[PDB]
Amino acid sequence: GNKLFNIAQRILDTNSVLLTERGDHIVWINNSWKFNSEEPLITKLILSIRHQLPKEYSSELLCPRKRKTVEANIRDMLVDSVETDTYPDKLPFKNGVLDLVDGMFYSGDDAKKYTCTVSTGFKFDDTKFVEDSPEMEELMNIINDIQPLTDENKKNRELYEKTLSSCLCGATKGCLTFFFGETATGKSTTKRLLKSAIGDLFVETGQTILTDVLDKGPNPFIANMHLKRSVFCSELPDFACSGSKKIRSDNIKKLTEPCVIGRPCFSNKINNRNHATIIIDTNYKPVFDRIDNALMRRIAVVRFRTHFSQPSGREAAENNDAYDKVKLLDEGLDGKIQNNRYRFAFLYLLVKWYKKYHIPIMKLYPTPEEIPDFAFYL
Amino acid sequence: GNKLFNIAQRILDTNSVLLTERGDHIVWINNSWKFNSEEPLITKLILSIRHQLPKEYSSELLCPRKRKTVEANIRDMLVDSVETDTYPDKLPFKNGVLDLVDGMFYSGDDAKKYTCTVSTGFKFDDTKFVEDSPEMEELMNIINDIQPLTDENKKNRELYEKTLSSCLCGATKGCLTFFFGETATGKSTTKRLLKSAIGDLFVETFIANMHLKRSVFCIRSDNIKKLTEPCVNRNHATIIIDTNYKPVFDRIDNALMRRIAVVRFRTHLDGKIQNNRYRFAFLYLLVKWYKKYHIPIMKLYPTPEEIP
Amino acid sequence: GNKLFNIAQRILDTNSVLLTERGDHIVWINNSWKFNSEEPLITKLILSIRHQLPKEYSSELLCPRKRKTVEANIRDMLVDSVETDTYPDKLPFKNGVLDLVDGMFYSGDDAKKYTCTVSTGFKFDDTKFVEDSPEMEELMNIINDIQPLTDENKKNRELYEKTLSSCLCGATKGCLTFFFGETATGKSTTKRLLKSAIGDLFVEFIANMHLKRSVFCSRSDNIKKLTEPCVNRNHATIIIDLMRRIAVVRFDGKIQNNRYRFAFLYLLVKWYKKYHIPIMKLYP
Amino acid sequence: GNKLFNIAQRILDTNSVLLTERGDHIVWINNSWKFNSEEPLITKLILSIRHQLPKEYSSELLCPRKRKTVEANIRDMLVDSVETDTYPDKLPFKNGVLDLVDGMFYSGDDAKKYTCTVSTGFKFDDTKFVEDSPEMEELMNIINDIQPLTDENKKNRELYEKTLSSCLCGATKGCLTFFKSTTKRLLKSAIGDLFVFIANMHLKRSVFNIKKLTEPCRNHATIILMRRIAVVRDGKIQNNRYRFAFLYLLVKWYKKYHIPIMKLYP
Amino acid sequence: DGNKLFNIAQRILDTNSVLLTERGDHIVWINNSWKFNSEEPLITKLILSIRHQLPKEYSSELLCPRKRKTVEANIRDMLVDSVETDTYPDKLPFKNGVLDLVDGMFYSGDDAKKYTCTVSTGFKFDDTKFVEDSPEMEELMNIINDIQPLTDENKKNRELYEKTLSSCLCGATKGCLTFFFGETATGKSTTKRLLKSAIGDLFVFIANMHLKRSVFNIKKLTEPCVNNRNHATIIILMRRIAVVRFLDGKIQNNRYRFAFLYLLVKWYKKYHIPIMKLYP
Amino acid sequence: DGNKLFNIAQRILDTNSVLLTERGDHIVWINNSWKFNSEEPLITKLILSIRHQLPKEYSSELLCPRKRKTVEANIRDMLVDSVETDTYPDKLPFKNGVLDLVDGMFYSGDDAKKYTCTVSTGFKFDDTKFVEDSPEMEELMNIINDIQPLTDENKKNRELYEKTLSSCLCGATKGCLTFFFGETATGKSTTKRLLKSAIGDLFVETGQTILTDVFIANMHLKRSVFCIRSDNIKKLTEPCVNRNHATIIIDTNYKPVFDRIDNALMRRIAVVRFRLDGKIQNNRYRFAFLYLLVKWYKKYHIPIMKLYPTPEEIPDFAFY
Repeated sequence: GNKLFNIAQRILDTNSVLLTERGDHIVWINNSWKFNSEEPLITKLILSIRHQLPKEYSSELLCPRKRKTVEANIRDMLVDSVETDTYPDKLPFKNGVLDLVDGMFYSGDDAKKYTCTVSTGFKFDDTKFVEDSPEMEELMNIINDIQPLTDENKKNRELYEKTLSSCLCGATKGCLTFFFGETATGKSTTKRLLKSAIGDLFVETGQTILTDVLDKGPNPFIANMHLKRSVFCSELPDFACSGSKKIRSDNIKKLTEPCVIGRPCFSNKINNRNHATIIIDTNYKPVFDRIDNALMRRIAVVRFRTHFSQPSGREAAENNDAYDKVKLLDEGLDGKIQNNRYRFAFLYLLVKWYKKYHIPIMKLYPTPEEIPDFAFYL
Repeated sequence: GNKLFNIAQRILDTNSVLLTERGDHIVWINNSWKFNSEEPLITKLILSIRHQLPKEYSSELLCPRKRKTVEANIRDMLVDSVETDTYPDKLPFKNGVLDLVDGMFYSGDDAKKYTCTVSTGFKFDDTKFVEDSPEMEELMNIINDIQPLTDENKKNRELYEKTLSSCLCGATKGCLTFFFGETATGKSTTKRLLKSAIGDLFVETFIANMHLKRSVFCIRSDNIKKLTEPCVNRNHATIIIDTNYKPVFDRIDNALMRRIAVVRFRTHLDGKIQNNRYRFAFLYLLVKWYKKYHIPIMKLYPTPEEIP
Repeated sequence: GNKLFNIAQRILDTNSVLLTERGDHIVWINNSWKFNSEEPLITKLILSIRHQLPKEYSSELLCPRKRKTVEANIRDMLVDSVETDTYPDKLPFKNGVLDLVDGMFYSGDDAKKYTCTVSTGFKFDDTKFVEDSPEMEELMNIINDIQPLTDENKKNRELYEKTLSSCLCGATKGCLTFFFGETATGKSTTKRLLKSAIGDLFVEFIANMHLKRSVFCSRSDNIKKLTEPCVNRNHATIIIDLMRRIAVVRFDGKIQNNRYRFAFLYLLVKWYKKYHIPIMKLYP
Repeated sequence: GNKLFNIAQRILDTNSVLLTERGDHIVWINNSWKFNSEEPLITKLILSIRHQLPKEYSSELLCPRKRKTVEANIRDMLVDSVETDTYPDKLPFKNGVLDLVDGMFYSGDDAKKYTCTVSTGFKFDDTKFVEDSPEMEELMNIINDIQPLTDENKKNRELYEKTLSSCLCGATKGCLTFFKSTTKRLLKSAIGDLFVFIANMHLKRSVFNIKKLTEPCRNHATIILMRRIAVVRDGKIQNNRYRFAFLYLLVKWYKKYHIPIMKLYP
Repeated sequence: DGNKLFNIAQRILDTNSVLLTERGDHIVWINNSWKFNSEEPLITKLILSIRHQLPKEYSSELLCPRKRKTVEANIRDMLVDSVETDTYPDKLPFKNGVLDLVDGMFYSGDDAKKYTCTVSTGFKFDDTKFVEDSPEMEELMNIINDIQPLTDENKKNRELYEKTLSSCLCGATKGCLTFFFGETATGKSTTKRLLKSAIGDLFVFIANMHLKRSVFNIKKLTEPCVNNRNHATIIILMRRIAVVRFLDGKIQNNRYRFAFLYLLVKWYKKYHIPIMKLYP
Repeated sequence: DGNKLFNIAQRILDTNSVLLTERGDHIVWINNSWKFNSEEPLITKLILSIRHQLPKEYSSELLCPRKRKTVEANIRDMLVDSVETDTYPDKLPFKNGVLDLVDGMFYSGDDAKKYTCTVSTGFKFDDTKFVEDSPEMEELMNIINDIQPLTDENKKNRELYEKTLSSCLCGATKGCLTFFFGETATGKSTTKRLLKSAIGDLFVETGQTILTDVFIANMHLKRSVFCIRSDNIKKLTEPCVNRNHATIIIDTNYKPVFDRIDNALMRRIAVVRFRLDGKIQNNRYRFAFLYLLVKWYKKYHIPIMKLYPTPEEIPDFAFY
């Protein structure tokens, strides 16, 4: 046959081009599963892959019109589509895919079989993934104080560990773990450590999602939710005042199934995989809209009881209600978080939590006994 | 005559490409009737069918400029349109078509005379479609407790049976069946089983996506009129709605009460359902109900006597 | 001259392609005047007509690029436009055109001079167009019981006859005949009978109403606008279930089986040929 | 030079293609100034004019690709535009132009210098344009009994006559004469499509807010502050029985009232 | 050497006949007018119409439409930077040239090219009717005198109306909303008709007012750029309002068009030589 | 060896004249400016213009318009990754180069090429009018003194006004909604016109519709916007809305009233207090004002740049 068909066969045997059910080809350049709808980037792959075909097959993929022939041949040999982001226990970094079951990191060609589209945004190295480092203790002390390692603070410790660890897995989690506690207790600190550790797979949302109906109109926070592995719901308003809505029971139902029932911007097909770990940051008594016996199996809560106070107002925090210990916040601590000093240390700690709590199976168990709003059905 | 016309004639002789009234050519690839509007995939069929033509004809369907010529020849020989999805008593699965009258499953070419466009989405296998498998009681328990087979609950039981079994037949059904009863009774569970059983032929609420969807899960006196005709986007839906309160209408007339049906729920696992454990068991149960209640003629009889 | 111009001239000499005032070419394929705006189906006709040209002319309408040169020539040789649907007393069936003045049926080429665009949708056959047939009496009894044939019910019967016969002719009729009466008295069954009889020329509303021959509706300005030759030509017979524009009349499983479809066709043709031979007109 | 430029020059030398201010090239086919915007019809003219060029030039205006080269040349040689519909005293028929000053009808090429785009829609013939005919009095008596020829009914008679006669001239007239259906039908039969709302209105000579309808800009209609308003107090018609007789009467009214200057006094 | 189709493009560009505008549309110079077309760039018309100037071998090949689009592409790939149109304010563009106001010399032809003026009055210009002495200039002077008396009482009003009319020729942005108070049938309509006959096309709603120099909310109409440049003198916060206080068929025949134009040019060159302005 | 057109494309690539942006358009380097267009990729203009640098045999064939599209396609198939633009916040782009706010050095030509700046002021720059001493300098700072008296009482207002005015040059996201409380005919319009003259194209005039409704496409990379819903306050603070490099300025005359007031909104509002035009349009004080702004920036924003809200003066809240 012609050379321009053998070339399109060989480029297809490397499985560099794949077809998705959404109708868009995904190519593999610069060690990343890239895809674009505005411009099909198959000719870029055909040009870049020529350093692997034999001499005569490489000395001819230089004319721009012998590359569109090859692209046209390729587009006529991809009949069946394949699905993306199937492996849930993989963390995609800008230069590879990191395993969770044993911590091995695959980089380059090896990190290709796991068809992962989204990425964290930053690179990876083993120089800061070390078990022992000064930063290891510089976060061990903060973790110990942010959640005391006492027998009274034992259930909360393990529940908080599980909730933070479930932020790396790429699967659907049915739970809306709550973050009960006052301000200056550590909610913002954890919110920034988590963002530094996971990067792009983290979206800070408002209270609009929990008090609206997700059926009509543009749905940006259902659109950009696509394949995100974390959603944070801080700045929650007060419920005792008038005009503040309640926690919509239907919304909780729509955030616990392995494919959220929503539509993209001006689209019709329903395919928006929900992998987020919806974490709600609270300050007051959370009151729901309508309570039924099939709802408490989707709600869990943890409590923070360590007050951070500068000497400006330190002497007025030791006499508070829900605090076992009162600590101080460092001046450059937040800037140190923005400096990504402990990004890899926090990543390592999360990996250890994952391989200590989620090796056999993954599950989040609701804890409705702590929350006393129900108070009627138990 | 040139060879690129003989190739087009031979490709047309296999009845692989068809023209529809909507103006889009449907092709038959990988044992499925596919069709696309943004890009007509006739060239994919032309390339994939080259293994059936003789040697000289096959050795030239490799140039992308000699395949667009064959596509242009094919498009100039399809003058008359062909209607699709005519058989109402068929269930299209991702790898064939299942008959409901007799239960035989056709896979591959034999499932080709039925031009079925939509499909359930998932595959089909006879291993889990067996009559005898311990899941029979494991589903019959819930089916019995949701609707006891007592003499008091006899009309409601059979009416709900007919309403659920009608979800498989892909025709036009005039009925607005309701789910009167209290919450936490099991209606959500039945919705879960139904979604797991029929799959893609099920939407949750909108006139574009209703295209030959065989079941819709959800008062204007005209909307019911607009949802009870052979053509509203063909209408194959079984529009079924859950209610918790005493239903009321806008205006009531004698020519409307023959379009309303009601079931009563009075009988106050989910993760297991999401595992589709009873998917094939529920499919077999629905097939049995359909072949017990809808063999000669398929129809839905409204009951306006119960609704006050 | 070149061969591809002689071929275009011969194709034009058969009067197969016509240009309409709307700007869309109409072609004659499969005994039907087809036309499409999103895609011009002239090359389909060029390919199909190749059996009539001589050997050398036929053996080269097989290249897709030589069937576009011929189409480009044809599109340049059509200068003046023609109007369609000029005959009002013709019924276009999916396989021909039926005359109303005498009832003799044209199938094939002979039903080509009358440029008919729309069609009834279904086929036609004279086997069920017979005079003596059970279905004829099994429908005659319904016609009698719906409208009694009494001296008291004399004017009403003939007015209903004229109103029903008026739905066949393809012209603009000035009338808005009403169907006053109680429910379940005969309006719905007659509506179903007419729908089964005439087919797609029947809509139960300015775009799809174009060229339709019957509209049912089961503002004086609206009456004024719906009485003119061009409101999208208007050929319908508006029936609803300034005085000189309004008329009134005073009043199931087998029907969609079309048991009496051809019987109803014969009945309507008989009424038309007994009531509208010299001139068709509906007096309010 | 090449042949495809000489052919374009010769086609241009016949003044068959013209460029208008609206941006569309009007062409002259079948004794009619046709123009289209969706599909420019210049290739039709190039094909239909080949019977006038010499043998060798004509023998090559048959390839569709050689008829687009000539059109490309022609579109590039047409630099300056020409204004259409300037003569107001000419009435265009589907097969020519009728003059109002003396009644002579020009057919074919003679009706080419007057660049008339719109048309009445129906053909013209002198057989029914005869002064003496049964239809002449069959319509004259209708004219008498719709407007009596009495001394009291004399001023209003001539106002009505002049208002009807102003409908033929293709100029701008600022007047809103206030009115009968028989006259409307007769006028619609007489002038055809030039009788009818800002698109199809263009260059219409008859329509059945004060200032917007009394200005030069095009408006050629006859609408039917105190110096702009005036007041004036079946099946055979659709058979076009008196169409040409009414046209003759209207033309006589024109070249008896509006010979030197055409004007409407409120 | 290089191909002929690049030398031809270079020669055509050397004549400064094609220019690029900030709006993204090329403007060409044909028939002594700066034409421009956006739906279809008319560079090929200029390329064909200019072939009489190049040498014989170059000229004998701008006859193939395929060779007149290679030259057009080359020209489009050699114009990098844009140019600004309608810069000179003291000019009047007539259908056959540009007329200067500070000295009265009329430029027609190639000499009237450096002033990139797009809009035009729409009518031709001649010097036969532009003579100082003629029956028409008194036939208009008496009308001017009776419309506005030349008395000491009506002197300030006369001068204000004078500056108002003389400002209509300048091609710049003028901040003023001069009023025309008075009774009807006194001369306002007559003056409007004379101005329409004098300036024609430049006399007329934010698109059609582009570069218009006359027209028959205060802040937006007294600023240089409303991109639609505004050069009109509006004719119907206190430092922006002024006021003045108070045969047709012959005017429609443009009997006094050139007499009015001569009047206006002397009018301007007597009131707006050093710097033009309008004092409210 | 391979075809000449691929070698030409590679050589044009090695000079780093074409760059691919994340928005999907290619920016090109012509006439000492990063030009980019969407309706027509202007890479062929660059291919024709750069031909003076390639060898003789390579330059003798970038004349056919069909050979400048092969090279364009080759170039488009070798730009795989994207490069971000307008990264340096302490740079002022002028029509003929870039100016460094750190020390006042001006780069003209290729040296102002590493800082990929797409937007520009629109007017040329000359060091002749950038002189420290000039009559216009006094004719300007006298107006500067009378608009804001140099007294101890009017000290905080003076420095806040200077900081707000100097922030107009920094190319970063400024989180603040500084108000301009004062009467009319006090000099506020003079300040607006002076800013427009000084920065030129990096300045827009918005209406009050934005502040009262739930004008964004053209707001991209503008360094100054001139003009109450609470949501819009956070909508104009985050880094990206279309990047947001503007310092939003609101003109008011009366007592401002907010829609819904909370404790987290006071940290986004500042305030300044106010207590020849043809010359401004003449752009006489353009460079004097530019020098004053650069001096203020060099005096107040050396290590970092930040805007501190001052809700103590504004009496609307008055409860928390």
